[PDB]
Amino acid sequence: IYAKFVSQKISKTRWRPLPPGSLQTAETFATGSWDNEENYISLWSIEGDHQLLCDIRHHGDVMDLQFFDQERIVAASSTGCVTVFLHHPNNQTLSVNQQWTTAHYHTSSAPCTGVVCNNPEIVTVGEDGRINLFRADHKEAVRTIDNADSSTLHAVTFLRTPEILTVNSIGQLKIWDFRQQGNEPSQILSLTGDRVPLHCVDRHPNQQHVVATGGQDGMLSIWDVRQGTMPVSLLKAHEAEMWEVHFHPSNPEHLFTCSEDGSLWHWDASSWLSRIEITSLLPSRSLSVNTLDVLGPCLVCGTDAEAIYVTRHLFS
Amino acid sequence: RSIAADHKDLIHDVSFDFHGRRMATCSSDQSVKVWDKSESGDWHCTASWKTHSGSVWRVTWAHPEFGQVLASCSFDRTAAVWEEIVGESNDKLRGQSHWVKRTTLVDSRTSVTDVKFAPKHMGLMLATCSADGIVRIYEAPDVMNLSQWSLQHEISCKLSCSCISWNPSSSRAHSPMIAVGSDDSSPNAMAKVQIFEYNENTRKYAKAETLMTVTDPVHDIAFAPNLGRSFHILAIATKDVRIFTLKPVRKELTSSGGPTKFEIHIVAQFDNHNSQVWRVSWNITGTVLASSGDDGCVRLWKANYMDNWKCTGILK
Amino acid sequence: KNQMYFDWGPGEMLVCETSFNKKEKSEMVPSCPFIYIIRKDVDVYSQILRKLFNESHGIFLGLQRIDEELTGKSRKSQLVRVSKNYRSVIRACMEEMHQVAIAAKDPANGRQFSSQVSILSAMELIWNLCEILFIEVAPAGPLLLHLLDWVRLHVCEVDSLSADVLGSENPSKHDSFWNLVTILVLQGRLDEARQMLSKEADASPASAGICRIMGDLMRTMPILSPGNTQTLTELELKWQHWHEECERYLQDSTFATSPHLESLLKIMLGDEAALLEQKELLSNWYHFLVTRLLYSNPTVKPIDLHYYAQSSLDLFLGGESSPEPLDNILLAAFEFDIHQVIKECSIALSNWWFVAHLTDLLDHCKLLQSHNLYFGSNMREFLLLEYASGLFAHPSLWQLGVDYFDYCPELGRVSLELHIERIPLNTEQKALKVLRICEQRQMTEQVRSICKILAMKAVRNNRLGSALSWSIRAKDAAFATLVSDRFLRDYCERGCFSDLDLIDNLGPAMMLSDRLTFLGKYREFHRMYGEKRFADAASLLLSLMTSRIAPRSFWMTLLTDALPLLEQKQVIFSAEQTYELMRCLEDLTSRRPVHGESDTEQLQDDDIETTKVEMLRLSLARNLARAIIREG
Repeated sequence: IYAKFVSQKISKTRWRPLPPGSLQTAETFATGSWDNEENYISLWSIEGDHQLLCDIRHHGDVMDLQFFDQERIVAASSTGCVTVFLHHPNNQTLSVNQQWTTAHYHTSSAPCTGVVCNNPEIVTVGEDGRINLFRADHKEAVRTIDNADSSTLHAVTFLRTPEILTVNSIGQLKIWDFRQQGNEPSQILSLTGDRVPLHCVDRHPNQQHVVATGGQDGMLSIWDVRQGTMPVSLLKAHEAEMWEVHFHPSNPEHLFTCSEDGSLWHWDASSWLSRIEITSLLPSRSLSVNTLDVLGPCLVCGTDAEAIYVTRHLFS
Repeated sequence: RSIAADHKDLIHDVSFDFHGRRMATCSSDQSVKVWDKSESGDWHCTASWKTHSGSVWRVTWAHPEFGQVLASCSFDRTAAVWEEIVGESNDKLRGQSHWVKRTTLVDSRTSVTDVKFAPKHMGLMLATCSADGIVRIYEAPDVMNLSQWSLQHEISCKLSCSCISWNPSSSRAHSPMIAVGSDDSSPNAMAKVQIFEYNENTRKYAKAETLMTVTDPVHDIAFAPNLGRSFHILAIATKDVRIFTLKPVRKELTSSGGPTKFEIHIVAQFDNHNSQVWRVSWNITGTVLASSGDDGCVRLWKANYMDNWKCTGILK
Repeated sequence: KNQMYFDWGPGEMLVCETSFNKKEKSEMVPSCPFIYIIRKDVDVYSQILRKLFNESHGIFLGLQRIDEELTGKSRKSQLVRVSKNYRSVIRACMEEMHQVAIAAKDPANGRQFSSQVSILSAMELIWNLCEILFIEVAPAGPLLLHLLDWVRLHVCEVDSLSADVLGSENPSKHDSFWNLVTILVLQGRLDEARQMLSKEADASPASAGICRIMGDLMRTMPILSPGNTQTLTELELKWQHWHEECERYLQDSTFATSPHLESLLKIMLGDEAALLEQKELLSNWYHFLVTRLLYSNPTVKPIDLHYYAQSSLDLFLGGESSPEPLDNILLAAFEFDIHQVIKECSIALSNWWFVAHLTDLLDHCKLLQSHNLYFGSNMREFLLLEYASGLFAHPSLWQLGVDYFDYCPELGRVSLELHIERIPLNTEQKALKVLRICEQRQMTEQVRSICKILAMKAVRNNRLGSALSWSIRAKDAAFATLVSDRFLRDYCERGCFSDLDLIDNLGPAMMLSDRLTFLGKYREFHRMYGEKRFADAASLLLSLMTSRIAPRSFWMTLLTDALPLLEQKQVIFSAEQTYELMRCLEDLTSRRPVHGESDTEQLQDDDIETTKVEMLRLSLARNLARAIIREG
C-alpha cells in the first residue's frame, strides 16, 4: 500500500469499472474533493504511483460519487444538484452532460445524501426526504417519493430492481418501490432506539435480502429484509461514526468498512447471517477516512488529511 | 390480474421475447401490440400500430443478436419485419419501423399462418408457411443491413391448404432441423451436407422423419430445448383430443461423407382435457410442457423418471 | 367451448404465464404463474436454497461422491471420515430447513409452512434411520434424541388434549387419563407424564410405593450408554431390571388397581414387544415402534417386528398416512427403501430443493449410487439437473442457476449457449457475472466462447477500447492482433494521428494486452512532441513493429511517416536509430516488394513506395556524414 498527497480533502473514492470479460484489475479511479472553496472531481490512473488524467470543477461538496458506466460518473453535490459527469476515455476531459438542479431542495437548498448507480436509472436521496428516480437522457425524474419523515437520509442501497432501501438519521431502514402507490414504505427495520444514526448502507452481491449498515457508534449491523424488523448481528468495531461500508463484488466473504477514527478494517468471514478475521489496512496518525473502493484485488480510499491510499495487491 | 390487449378483433398468437419485460401480441384487426412489464409485475402497453392489411395470425420475436426485431405474418400474403427504435415515444405508433417485406415470394404468396425465427447460432434466419404448401426460408446475409432479406430455400412440405405450424430446433449442439405440420401430417425437415447445393437452387425436397399417430389436424407444434439430453422432444397438439410427444435420438458423430437415419418414438399421449388442443408450449430447458384445450384448463406436464409425461398441475 | 390458448413462456419470464382466448368479445390477457412449490419468488427461500447448495457442494468437495475404502488396511479412517462428513452435511441441511421453516412461519403462510414442516420431519426421519449408527453404532443417546425430535416434529398430538381430558372433572381414574399418560410416556416425554400424574391422583396404600418407584424411574431414565465399556451397558440394564422388579412386585401384591397401574408398569418395563401393552395403548405405528424400542431392545434389527403389528394397526396406519405426506415416507425409509421416498418428496408437498438435498445426501452416504436407472447417471444428479433447469426465471438471478448446474451435468453447455445467444447488447454486468460464474469450475471453453461472443457483439458498434479488452482476454491473441492492426491502419492517415479520439481508448488485460504498447507509444509521440525523445520513441516503436511483430501492413506507412519528420532532403540527427532504420529499410525491400504509404505534403509528389525508403537512406547518410564526426 502507498499514499499520495493531493492537497485536497477527498470525500469520495470510486474505482472505474472494467470492460466485459476483463482479466486484470482496476487501474483508473475517480475522486471527489470537498470542504473547500473550489471543489474538483479529478480522476487518477495507475512503490506504486498514480498520475492525474482529467479534472473538472464541481460546485458544492461532493457528498457521494458513483460510476454509472465506463465513461459516465454521477456525483451528488451539497446544493441538491445531481450532475452526471461524462468522462472522456481518450481526450481525458470530464464534461457535464446531464444535470438535475431540482433533485433535492427545500420549499432553501437541501444537500443530496447518497446516490445509487444502476443502468439505466439514477436513484438518489437528499436531506429533504425526497427519493427521486431519474434516468438517462431525461429532463425530469420518472418517480419521486416525497417522504414525510422527521429524520434525514444519509445513504441508499438498491437490492432488487427497482426497489431500493434507504437509511434515515434515526437508525431505521425503510424499503420503498418506484412503481408503488403513495409515499409510505413497505417495510421498516430499526435498531434499539433513535439515538444512533446510520450513515452507510450496502447490500450483498449474491444475497438480495442481506444488507450491511453502519451507525454512528462504529458497530457493523447486518440485518435482513425477511427476518423481523431488527438486526441479525450487531458487532462493534471502531469507536467513532461509520463513514462508508461496502463488500466485494467478487467474493461475499470479504468486506471493508471505513469509520471516522482513521482505521480501514477489512473483515474476512471466509456467512454474515450466522470467527471473523479483521485486519486494518491503515494505521493511526492519519485523520479520518471518507470512502473506500474495492474492485477485486485493487483497493482505493480517501482520507481527510489530503491523502489517497491505493493498493493493487490486497491478496498478494 | 388480467388486463385488456386493446384489440377490437380476436387475438391469435401472443409470443414473448428473451428478456422478461417484453411481450408481443397480434390480433385479427391488423394491429401489432407490444407489452412491457414494470418493476411491480404490471404489464403496460409500449407500442401498438398497424403492420399489415389483413388478419395477423403468426407473431414471433427474434433474438438479441441482431437487435430488437420482430416478425409478423398475416393473411394478406405479406411477412414484414419490424424494428424497435429507442428514439421514439411510447404508445405513439412510430417506435416500430418496417425493415423489409416478404410479399413478392413465390413460396409465401398465400395466406400465412406460421412464422418462427431460427436460432442465433445459424444467423438471422426465419421460416414461414403459407396456404400454398411451400415453406419459405428467409435469411439475411448482412448483419448490418436489416432490409437485405434473401430467400435461402423453398421446400414444399404440403400441397393443399390447412393449419400450418412451424417449429425450429433450439439445440445449438445439434444439426439444423425444423418441424413443419400441415393437416394430419407432421414431417421434420433437416439440413443435409449439401448446403452449397441447396443455397444455389438445386435441392428439391428434403425430409428426415415424420410424426404419425395423428387422426386430425395439428393446431400447434413446438420443439422442446434439449438442455443436457442427447435426444430431441417435440410436442404436438392435434384436434383428436390427444397430446402426443415425439422422441428422436439420432444426432451422433457426423462422419466424412456418411449419413444418418432419424428415428421416431412415441413417448406418451395425454387426453385428460377431452377437447381439441389449441396451444402447446414448452420450457426454456425442456423440463415442463403445457397443453391448453377447449375445456378452459391448462395442464402442465413434466418429465418423470423413465421418460414419462406426468401432469404436475392443472390451472383454470 | 372456446378455443383457449395458454402461451407458457419460459425463455424470458417463467413467472409470467400468459393465457388468451381466440373468441369474440374475449380480448383479455390473463397473466398467471407456475405452481406454488416450484416458483418461490421470495428472497428467504432463495437464500435458504443457496445456503443448502453451498453446504452440499462447496462444503463437501470430495465427500459428495461415494468413495469406497478397504477396512482391513492402513486407510480404515477414510470411511469414518466420509461418514462424519455425511452426518455433518445432513445436520447442516436439517438446520437450514428448520431455519427456512421458522422464517416462513412468520410470513403468513399455511400450506408452505406445512410443507416445510413435513420436509423437515422427513429429513429428520431419514437421518435417524440412516446417518445415525453408520460411523458408531454404539451411540444410543444420539439415536434416542433423534427419535424424540422426529416424534415431536411429526404430529402435534397431543397439544390441547390435556385441558380437555382432565379439565376439573372428578376424577382422573377414567380411561382418558390413562390414554393421555400412555401417549405421553410413549413419545419419551417424561416431564409431561410426571406433571400429569402429580395434578390429580388418588394416593392410596400398597401401590403408593410402586407408583413412586415408577415415577422415579421415569424421571431418572437412562439416555447415555457407550459400547467402549460394559459399565454403561450394565447401568442401562439395571434400570430395566429395577422397572421389571417393581412391576412384578406391584402385580404380585394387594394392588387391586390392575386396569391402569399394571398396564403402565407393563408399558414402562420390558412387556412391550409381545404386542399386549404397547400396541394397545397407541394411536399410530411410528409412536408404537418408538415406544417398543424404548421399552425393550433399542437395536435396529427388530424394527420389522415393530413396524408391522396386526391387521387393525396396519389399517389405522394406512388411514392416518393418507392425510399427511410424511408418515408414508418415514415408513418406506424405515423398511430399507429410501428410493421410494424421492418420488413423494419431489412433488408439490415438499418443493424440490429439499428433495434434491436429500437425494444428494443419500447418494453421498453410500445408499443410492449408480446402477444405473433411466437417466444415465444417478438419481441425485438427475434431481440436481432438474432443479437447475427449473430454477430459471426473469426475477431470479443467473448466479444461483449457474452454481446449481455446475454441481450436476445437464443444463450446462446448452444453457450457456442459450444465455449467450440473447445477450449481444450494451450490457457488461451480465457478461462479467457469466465470466465469474464460469470461472468457478473446470469450464474454460465456455468463458472463452462468451468472451469471443461479447467481443464480436461490441465490434459491431465500433467501440474502441471496450472491445479490445474482451478480444485480448479469454480469446487467444489473434483477435487482439487484428484489432491492433486495424487501429494502426486507421491511425495512419494524415499528420495528426488521432483516430481513437472522443472517448474510446482502453487496453488492460494481462500480458496479452500489455504487449501492445507500440500503439500507445505512437499515439503519445504523435500527440506530444518532447524534443527528440518523442522522435526516438516513435523510431523505436516502428523498429519493433517492423521486426515481425505488429503485422506488416501499417509498418511501411509508419516508417514513411517517421522518415518525413527527420529530414526530407537535408541532414538530421539520430542516436542509435539510423542503423536500425537502414536495417529495416534493407529488410523490407528484400522481402517481396510490398509496402505503401499515405499522402500529405512531400509524399503526394511521389508515386511508388521506394521513394520514402530512398529519402530515409539519404537522410541517414547525410546525418552520419555531417553529425557522426562530433568527437569529444
